[PDB]
Amino acid sequence: MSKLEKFTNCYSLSKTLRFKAIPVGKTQENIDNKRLLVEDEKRAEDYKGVKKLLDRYYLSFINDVLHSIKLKNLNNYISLFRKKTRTEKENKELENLEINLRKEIAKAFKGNEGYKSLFKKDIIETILPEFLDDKDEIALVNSFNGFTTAFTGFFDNRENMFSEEAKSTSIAFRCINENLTRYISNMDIFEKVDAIFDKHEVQEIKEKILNSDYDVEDFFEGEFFNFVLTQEGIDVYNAIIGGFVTESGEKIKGLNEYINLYNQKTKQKLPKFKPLYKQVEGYTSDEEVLEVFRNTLNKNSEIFSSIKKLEKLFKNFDEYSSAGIFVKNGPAISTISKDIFGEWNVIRDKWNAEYDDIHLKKKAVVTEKYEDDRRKSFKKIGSFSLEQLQEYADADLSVVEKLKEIIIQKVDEIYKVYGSSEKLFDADFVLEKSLKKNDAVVAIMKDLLDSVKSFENYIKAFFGEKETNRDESFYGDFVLAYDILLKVDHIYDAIRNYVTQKPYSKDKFKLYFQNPQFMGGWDKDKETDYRATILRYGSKYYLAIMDKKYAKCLQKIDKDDVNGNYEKINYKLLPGPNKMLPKVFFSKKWMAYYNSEDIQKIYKNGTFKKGDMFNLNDCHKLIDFFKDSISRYPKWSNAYDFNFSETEKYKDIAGFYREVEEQGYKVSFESASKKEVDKLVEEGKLYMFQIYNKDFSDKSHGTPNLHTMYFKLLFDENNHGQIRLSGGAELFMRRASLKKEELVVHPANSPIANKNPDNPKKTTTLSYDVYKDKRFSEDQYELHIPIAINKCPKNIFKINTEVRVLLKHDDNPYVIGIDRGERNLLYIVVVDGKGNIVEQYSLNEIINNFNGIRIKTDYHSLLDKKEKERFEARQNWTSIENIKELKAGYISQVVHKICELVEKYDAVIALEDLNSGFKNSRVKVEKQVYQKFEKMLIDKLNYMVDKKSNPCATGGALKGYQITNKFESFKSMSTQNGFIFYIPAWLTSKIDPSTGFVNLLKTKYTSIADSKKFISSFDRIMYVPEEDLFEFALDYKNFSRTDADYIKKWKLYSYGNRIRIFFDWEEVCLTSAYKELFNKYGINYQQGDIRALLCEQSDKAFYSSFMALMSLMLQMRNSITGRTDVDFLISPVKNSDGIFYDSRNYEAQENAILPKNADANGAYNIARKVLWAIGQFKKAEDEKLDKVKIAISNKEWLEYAQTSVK
Amino acid sequence: MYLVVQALIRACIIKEIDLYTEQLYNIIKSLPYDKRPNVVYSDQPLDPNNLDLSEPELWAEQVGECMRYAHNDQPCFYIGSTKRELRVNYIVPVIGVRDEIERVMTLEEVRNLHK
Amino acid sequence: MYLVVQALIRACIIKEIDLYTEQLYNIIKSLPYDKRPNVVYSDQPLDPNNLDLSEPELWAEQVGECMRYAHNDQPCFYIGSTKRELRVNYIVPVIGVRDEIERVMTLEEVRNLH
RNA sequence: AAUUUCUACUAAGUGUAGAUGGAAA
Ligand SMILES: [Mg+2]
Ligand SMILES: [Mg+2]
Repeated sequence: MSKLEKFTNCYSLSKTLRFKAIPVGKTQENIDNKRLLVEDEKRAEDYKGVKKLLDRYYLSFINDVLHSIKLKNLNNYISLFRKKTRTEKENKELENLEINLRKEIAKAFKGNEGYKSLFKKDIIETILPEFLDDKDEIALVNSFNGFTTAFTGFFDNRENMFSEEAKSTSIAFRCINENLTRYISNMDIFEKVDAIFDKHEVQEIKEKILNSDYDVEDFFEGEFFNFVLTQEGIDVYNAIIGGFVTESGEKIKGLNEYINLYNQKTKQKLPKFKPLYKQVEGYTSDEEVLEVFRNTLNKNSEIFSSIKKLEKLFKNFDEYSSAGIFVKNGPAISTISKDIFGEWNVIRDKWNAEYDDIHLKKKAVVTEKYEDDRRKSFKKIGSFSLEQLQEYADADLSVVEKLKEIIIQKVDEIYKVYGSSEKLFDADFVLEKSLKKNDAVVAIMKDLLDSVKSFENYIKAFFGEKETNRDESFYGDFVLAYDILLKVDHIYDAIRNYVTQKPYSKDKFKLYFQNPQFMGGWDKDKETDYRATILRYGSKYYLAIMDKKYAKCLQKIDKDDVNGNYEKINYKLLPGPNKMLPKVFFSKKWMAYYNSEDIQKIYKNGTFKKGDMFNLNDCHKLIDFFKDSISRYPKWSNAYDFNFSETEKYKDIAGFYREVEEQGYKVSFESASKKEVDKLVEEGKLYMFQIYNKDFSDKSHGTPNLHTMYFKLLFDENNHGQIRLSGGAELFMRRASLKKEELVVHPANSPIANKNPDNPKKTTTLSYDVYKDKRFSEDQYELHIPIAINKCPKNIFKINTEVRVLLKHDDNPYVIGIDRGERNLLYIVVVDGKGNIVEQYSLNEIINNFNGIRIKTDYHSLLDKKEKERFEARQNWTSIENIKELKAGYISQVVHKICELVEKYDAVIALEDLNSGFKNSRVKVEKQVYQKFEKMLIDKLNYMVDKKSNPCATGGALKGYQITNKFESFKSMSTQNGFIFYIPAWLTSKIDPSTGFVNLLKTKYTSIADSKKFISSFDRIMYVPEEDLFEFALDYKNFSRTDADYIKKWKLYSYGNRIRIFFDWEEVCLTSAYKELFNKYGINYQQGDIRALLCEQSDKAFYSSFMALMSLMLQMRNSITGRTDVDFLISPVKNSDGIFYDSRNYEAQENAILPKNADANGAYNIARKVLWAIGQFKKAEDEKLDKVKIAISNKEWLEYAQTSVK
Repeated sequence: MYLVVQALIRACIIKEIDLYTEQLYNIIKSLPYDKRPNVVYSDQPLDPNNLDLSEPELWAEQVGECMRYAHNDQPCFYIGSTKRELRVNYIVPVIGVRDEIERVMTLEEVRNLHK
Repeated sequence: MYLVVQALIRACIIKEIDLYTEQLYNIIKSLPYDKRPNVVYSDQPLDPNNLDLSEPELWAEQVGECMRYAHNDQPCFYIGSTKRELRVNYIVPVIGVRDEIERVMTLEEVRNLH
């Protein structure tokens, strides 16, 4: 038994097969004459209308119920907030009071004032008819009587609104975290400046116009927050601040405008108020998108005004509190250090040096775990003041002034773009083409939106997330401008989704056929209520739907052997036995079935469930009650073949229900005379759609799809319970999205060219027409049948532990290792239990194998063509969604090449871990697509299955492996999942695999002191004359940050040549370069150790160039970026034999024993880490295996990589 | 008068454009995809004789599939790759890269692009 | 007052006939030898709208090999077989099989002829 | 450049090779 054969039948897993339904015979004319489409097309076209109406009613209900709320904890929250908490374990009760507050706002929501007749079927049936005064708006909601089940998802999303899950889509979180915050903030901002606005200029007016009762003070006074929860409440609050309209063109001036004009003092800088938040593009026509663009970005719209306000606000960066403006720590510091200082990692390094001088001792070297903790403490830091960022720089270089310069530069960029786009903003513009094909119009939209958006993404860093004293005089204006500028995201995401949108459309609606419960399940007894069956003739499976008024039209049909007989699929499965049997037997039917009191009293206690140790007789007493009642209840005794097990097998109650559910599946075949059903079709009494997809058609010979195999096995005889037909099918209709004036067709008998350059046959002469998107130019019914694979699973156990136990006890476990690369989209190498490489290759050429011949579709030259295509397209918006839809239709043909090795080797898989890695920007498969790969390789291993295998054998479609848990979320990809070990990827590609060397120095030039200390930190610099090499004997103890290594005594050499990047490229030879460098300065390099000789030259031109060659010696990763044919990794250190590792000595081998490219090295060293983890599993005891760590830290990894090769 | 001839010679120009596109579409339909010339595309007829190459609203890309319409048989082309859905009715092969268009390629060169 | 207008019509109709012969040279090049249509070859540009079939000069034979000229790109045609050494520059397909021309076969029917 | 749908195709001629969980917001 291989390691895999144990993993099947583990857990339940439901999928949704789809198909095309072809109306057969005279059913199309009947659907057209009875008009069963324009009705169901009118419904799912106005359903958005009833969504609008239900939103209106929910808002009216919320505003009618929040005029009775009372936040009693408010009088204490208001004082608890302004305590200067200084938590000291006292803010936890603050959190608790806040939670109880948001809950006591949802008590009336969840409990009273309705909320029952709100989300059930009642609201569209009876409640909403009252809540209306129009006939139009009543006709819609009256037409949905009975079709409430077409909402349940909407009602689902509308329960997120009444709960307090601490999410943006809730009411309580809105009126607690984003109102009370701003409420108290503005209240204190007023308390500061209360006596500024004198009476006779603001008060006498804001009294008479707004309310003239509890006029202006009460809204700031006390607990009147119990009034600013409605919409009229927040409207009157912004009327206090922003002002009124007085129903004419007066526009009296508001509090914020009064603080604005109170700049008469010209030294005001006063903190302005903030409003309250309140709860509740195009993509239709080219003219609409152009109008929305002009209305949302022209020089009058609010976005350009906000750009002007930000230009002004950052032009005055001097007159603000330089200790109150906070850049946000995170990704933005990486670039802020490049703009402000001049290097990529200045801020992080200054902060690391400071943290060294605080927390670290004066140890002669750092410790790996200490450096990790320092990185962690940095990551925890929230924000940085401009003052600190001033401290990290030297003198004669401000930080506020440099930021002012940078922001002004970006704003001048935006202005220049707006100047190069004036042609589009004229009101009298017109188009010569459609926007999707027009590019000198989309290139301008993109050049403008990219400018505005890369300004908005560089400004956002000035927020810093919740702080100490800040500069309110800055943040008032900043937030007021930025919250407006933020709408460019909506615009840029709703114009790109219109210039990218394909020409056709998959917009469908649902067919009900005048029946709410249509097709909701396949049961024999309920046919006359669901009206849907699945006939089968020969090898073709027909749907069958009766009508509205002839529900009894498929019963009186006998076999009668007329040489035509539709089969018919029946014998309903069993619905939820764990609740069904208690429901189907305790539904008050004890009147005239049995006589006993012993069973009835243990029912009264209900002592047959858990909540006790265990019992042998009480549990099986109820088990036998159910058993000897079903074996006499005729509705189930005749239907199912209830062959239960013996009495000693039961050990719990769940076993009984699992057995009852496993036994209640008997999809059976009845017969029916073909002429009678055909006449039923012709009489207009039965609509017979044929299920279809290109693997059912007679002219197809190759391998069928996967889902076709599942749908055929749904009705096999060797499918006992593994793939069963979970009820709930659906039938949708898709209108034609292409005008028949727009089909394009490769005409008949005209030789066509073949797009695949690796294909031998370079033409094709088909004797018919090959339309383009023929499927989108015709009305197409589609059918959605859900199935439930492995419904009743037997082998229940945890997988993360069983894989570990199976690896420990195994002697030779293979390990596949998958890593991206620069010249290879995905390199694979599979290494056995010792460390040998048993197979290694690249996934660039996917070799498709059919009918005994194999043709290799490349996927790198193809992606290279699409990149060269994107390079010269002038709009890059549909030409960069094509690459994103190729790279995700490539990692669906890699998934097969991985689920082939996982079965050929019984291996585990070793994937890179994406939460803790920075791949260097030239690797082809970027991270956003990799995460889509690791999520597509989990969803496949959930039910791994081989199409070309006997459907019963282990591995085939009925008993497929389940070697991974379901996919939870992208952040739960760490340290284990089934057979998929997630291993970090540090020191993985730049590490020579013959020895285990790695380059831990720092060989960039800084000065002459550092350089002389460097050349003095070695042990030997000697020209061996017999080998013509410059032996550098180094000991890693002298240098810094080299606490990771293990051997710590290396003999570097100068063997081989290197490829300096210079983007130029220059092939240098190391020994010759050193000879030339030493001759250029007169250094007699034949005196063994020339260490002291090397520390004599005193210019800056020597140590600036010696460090260069010393760096080129420790490279091991030479690339040219021009040829995939010459890239290679070479090591400067001899191995146990004496020869260097030169990856060009293995490219010319059929199956080498070491990595060939420099990308096979990446995946080889990603698989070795998992071999080390397997090593760890062979230590602990089977009770501790669930606790062994897998995250192999750099010290452990270098040790394992330097001890294995001897 | 003399302003009707100049409303009829602009109908000889179009019967020349159609002939040129039909001559091309049978000389592009044969080259294997990695050799198709760089073209200047447009949805309004492009005279390959003069073409005023200096106009800034015509780019130069490759030409992908050359299909043929359904109702009539007007030979639509496909700039770049198909999945861009950039279907253009009239092309003319040039010898320039993306935007620095050098000169209009003559049909003899497009023919000798296959060898 | 008709100095050059005739020289405009004589160019428009010739360009139309050339487009027709270029649309037909393919539909001929993609057929089996035994399914070619019956041509009325004349080596002078012929029209497909009328063709004046009453003239006793237009013949009726199956077309031979359709060869693309090498000096210019003209689609020349052969008639019968290469043993007749007949070479023409303009043809039109008709369903007048032998010598009596009932009708001129339209393009969609010389395509469908396969 | 055909498809339940996506990607790559033409794959021996109305198709080939992998993948595919839909509905909903
Ligand atoms: Mg297939
Ligand atoms: Mg395609």
